Amino acid sequence: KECVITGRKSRSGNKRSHAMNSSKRTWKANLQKVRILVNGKPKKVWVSARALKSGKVE
Amino acid sequence: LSLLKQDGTNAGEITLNDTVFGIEPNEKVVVDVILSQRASLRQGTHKVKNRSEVRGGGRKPWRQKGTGRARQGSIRSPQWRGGGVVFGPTPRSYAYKLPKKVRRLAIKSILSSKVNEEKLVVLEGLTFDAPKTKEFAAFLKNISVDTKALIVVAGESENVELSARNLQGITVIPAESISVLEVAKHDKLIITKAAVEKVEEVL
Amino acid sequence: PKMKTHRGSAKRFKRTGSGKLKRRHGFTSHMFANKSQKQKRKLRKSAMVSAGDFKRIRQMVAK
Amino acid sequence: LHELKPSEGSRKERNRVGRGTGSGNGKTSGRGHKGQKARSGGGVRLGFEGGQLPLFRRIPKRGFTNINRKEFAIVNLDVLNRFEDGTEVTPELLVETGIIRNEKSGIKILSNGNIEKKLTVKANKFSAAAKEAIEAAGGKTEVI
RNA sequence: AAGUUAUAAAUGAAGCGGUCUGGAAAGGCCCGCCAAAGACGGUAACAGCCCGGUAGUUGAAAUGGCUUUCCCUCCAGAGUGGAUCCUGAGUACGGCGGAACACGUGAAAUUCCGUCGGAAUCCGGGAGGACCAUCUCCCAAGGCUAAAUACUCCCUAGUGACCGAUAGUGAACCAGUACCGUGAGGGAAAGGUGAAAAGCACCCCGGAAGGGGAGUGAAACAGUUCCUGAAACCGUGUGCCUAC
RNA sequence: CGGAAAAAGCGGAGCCGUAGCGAAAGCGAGUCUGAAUAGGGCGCAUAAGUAACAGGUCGUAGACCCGAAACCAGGUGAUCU
RNA sequence: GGUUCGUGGUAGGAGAGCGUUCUAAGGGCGGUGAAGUCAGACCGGAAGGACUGGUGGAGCGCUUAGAAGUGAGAAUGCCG
Ligand SMILES: [K+]
Ligand SMILES: [K+]
Ligand SMILES: [K+]
Ligand SMILES: [K+]
Ligand SMILES: [K+]
Ligand SMILES: [Mg+2]
Ligand SMILES: [Mg+2]
Ligand SMILES: [Mg+2]
Ligand SMILES: [Mg+2]
Ligand SMILES: [Mg+2]
Ligand SMILES: [Mg+2]
Ligand SMILES: [Mg+2]
Ligand SMILES: [Mg+2]
Ligand SMILES: [Mg+2]
Ligand SMILES: [Mg+2]
Ligand SMILES: [Mg+2]
Ligand SMILES: [Mg+2]
Ligand SMILES: [Mg+2]
Ligand SMILES: [Mg+2]
Ligand SMILES: [Mg+2]
Ligand SMILES: [Mg+2]
Ligand SMILES: [Mg+2]
Ligand SMILES: [Mg+2]
Ligand SMILES: [Mg+2]
Ligand SMILES: [Mg+2]
Ligand SMILES: [Mg+2]
Ligand SMILES: [Mg+2]
Repeated sequence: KECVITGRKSRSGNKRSHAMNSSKRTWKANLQKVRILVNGKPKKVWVSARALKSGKVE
Repeated sequence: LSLLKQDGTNAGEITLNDTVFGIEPNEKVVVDVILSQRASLRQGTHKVKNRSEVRGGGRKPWRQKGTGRARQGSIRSPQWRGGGVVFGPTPRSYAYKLPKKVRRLAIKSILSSKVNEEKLVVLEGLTFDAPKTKEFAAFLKNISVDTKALIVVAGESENVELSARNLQGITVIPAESISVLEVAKHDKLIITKAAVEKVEEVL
Repeated sequence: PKMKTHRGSAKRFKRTGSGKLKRRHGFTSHMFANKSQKQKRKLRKSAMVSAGDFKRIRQMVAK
Repeated sequence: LHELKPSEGSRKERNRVGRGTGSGNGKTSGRGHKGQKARSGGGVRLGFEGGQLPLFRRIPKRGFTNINRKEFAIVNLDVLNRFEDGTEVTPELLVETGIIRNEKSGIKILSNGNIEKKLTVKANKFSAAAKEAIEAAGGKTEVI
């Protein structure tokens, strides 16, 4: 699971609280499964909203 | 002092500076530099395994309680037969160096000690047509050396190292290498005119 | 390796030329209505770390 | 080498603890009996007092370190007697003579002592008194 | 192609010197000798001159590597102008949430991740520890890049004020074995005849084992856990004492 | 760098000390406080350090030796139950 | 070398030494018998060191310095 264009995906960091208790979490990407042309043909692929807001054709 | 050819004939005399050869030696300084050098020589390649390096351990061999055996935590603890060593050796450099002035003084002093003990031999030159331990030994009788000795050379001296290196009590060096230890390790000091001039201008 | 200097001690001591250690007095934050002016004009000064305490802390602020 | 006898009091046999009662360093090995200090790794921090508040925590912090601080190499008058009168002293000269190695942020000449000799001196800052003494010997002063 | 090197090797000085001990001489004593060779090891005991060898000098058919030469391949670079044009966009930054920077949100610069927003683009843009101006230095959002650095399952030659068989690798011996465990996995113990098997022909007791002679050997109280053989331990015998 | 897993030579960058006082600016045999030239604190007067060795001790490292019950991480196990 | 005062000692401080393994140098014994081991009625103020003899059957002391895996009677110690 990763964007086919800019390979952004789940990275990991901490969840901090008041009292600065550190716990562990992941930041997932806003990946949407939509058609694009991978090549001269189409395909239904995970792509990111950032990469999608302008420049890529559904 | 006297100056004599490798034939053993008197060639004349050298004036040796009392800056180097004429001072009173400091035997304490000389000792300290000897030990510095002898201890910088040692290689320090010793090592032993502790309870963390010995292969095994991990299992506690029995319960802390209820067996009647003494409480134990590893089959490789020190008290155990095939077990670890507790501190033991670890690789070390022993090399230490005293100050340069102290070391210069040491060399000046050991040389002047050789002078006072009348164990210098200063000779006009020292050459061999070819490496020939026969000829070198014969020189070592044409000057009544007959003990352990250190030859010091800077001239042409094309074959003298080879013609000496088979002899056990004999050592040869190119006049920069002259050490406190390498001197004291020998009895007599056989220094050529050019070698002494070079040692002078160094010191 | 080399010894780490005690930083809470570095921030509040100071050396002299005799190698002794100077400090500030320590009832001097927030209740000066309950402290005579004779007391405060002295606490605003400095002080020398005592011998018994120096014997304990010298090796934390050797540098 | 068979006669080596180093200086007296330069060397001294290591105390070896825990090798008998006649050594006086035997069984307990200078640790006594049964406490935190008789243990391996035993002891406490250097400024620990039993949970009593340490000295440093019972007194206040003070100050700030300036970043544009200027500290200056401190020269006295006594050194300047080494030079024949009427000559010129400089930072470069004072370094060449090994009086100084570090021009920290500058040179400063202080009136500790006395001169006997007329001199022209130039440096970064002078003390008032040293300026006075240099002039009183007929010297002169420049500020670099 | 040439040279060099590595992977086989070759040649290589000088005492069977005499005598003493001795089971045996390499050792003692007296004579010599060689040495660019007195490193090491072995040989009936401590060998420069007995052996292998060492120093030195030579050499490699074949293969591999390295260094040079050639081939082969491929190669526009200075200047003056500067109409105009280009110079890394969903990034650079910002908000929110986290992290890395010695720097724990702290006044928090700088770098990075996720998500929202979202630039100028040469009279432009960034940094100089919030930030503003000025000054100075520099051109991001594209990529490559040896050397110096780190390590050693391995190969070659060697070193040790390192161990010397409860040490040293767990393992000096057919050891990751036997053995334990369903399994992952844990994990030992155990070296020494003698210079040479010359390893006891033959006889006697005995079913054999094991002995006693004989014999070998310097030695068998060195006889196939075989150099030495401590102490605990087990016994035989006896000088002195001991059953109010 | 040099060189024998050497010894010298080179290397003075830096370190310590020689001047301290002060939060600092800064002043300097004085300095800070303070209105002060006062007194007082710290210094100087009242000048020996430095490099290396060894001994003692302290700190960081397992730090003197042995010893928990427990915690965490990766795996093995339902041939018993 | 003398005079005076002293000379019980745990924790603990201070000092001087004995001994073991190794190294360097000097100088030595040792198959006409080394280390080791066994026995002894010797020596020194102590740790300890010699001598003699037996067994063993090839290496080891002494001296001055140096460096340490440095000296065990106990750890319900570990192995045999
Ligand atoms: K040999
Ligand atoms: K920040
Ligand atoms: K810049
Ligand atoms: K004052
Ligand atoms: K014996
Ligand atoms: Mg472990
Ligand atoms: Mg002692
Ligand atoms: Mg003591
Ligand atoms: Mg005591
Ligand atoms: Mg005891
Ligand atoms: Mg106790
Ligand atoms: Mg108590
Ligand atoms: Mg106590
Ligand atoms: Mg409390
Ligand atoms: Mg023999
Ligand atoms: Mg920025
Ligand atoms: Mg943020
Ligand atoms: Mg952090
Ligand atoms: Mg963001
Ligand atoms: Mg700024
Ligand atoms: Mg054995
Ligand atoms: Mg073993
Ligand atoms: Mg036997
Ligand atoms: Mg009776
Ligand atoms: Mg399973
Ligand atoms: Mg007493
Ligand atoms: Mg021990």
